[PDB]
Amino acid sequence: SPSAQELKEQGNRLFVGRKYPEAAACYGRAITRNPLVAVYYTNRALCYLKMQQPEQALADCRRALELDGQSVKAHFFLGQCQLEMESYDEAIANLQRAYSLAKEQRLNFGDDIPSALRIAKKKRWNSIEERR
Amino acid sequence: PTIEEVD
Repeated sequence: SPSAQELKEQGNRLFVGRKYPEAAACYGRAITRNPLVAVYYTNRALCYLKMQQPEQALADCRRALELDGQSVKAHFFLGQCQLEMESYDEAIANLQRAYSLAKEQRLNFGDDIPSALRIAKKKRWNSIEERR
Repeated sequence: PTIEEVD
């Protein structure tokens, strides 16, 4: 009968072990005990991205954003989902928003967000080149 | 630190 916190911590351990479906299931159990914690959903979204399930990740980003509209990770993971779906303008907007929010919040993710923006812009440009 | 980690 583990607590929500214990379940999140177990999920995190499984994530370290690269056991992504197991980690995601654990975050689901945490959500069952307390569904009002945005971090459970962004953690699970990351698992779904690693599992190549952007649709499931996107839904979790939406749940996260309803609880925490300022979530840097929700915007970033949303952008990644949208890139997989070939929705480039949306993806770039979400990555730009993640960058802006991280700055406002003084968070340090190294060059991760700018790197993602460059990938997104490169992919958008490639899509244009692929069609002419 | 990377953004692709769990909290």
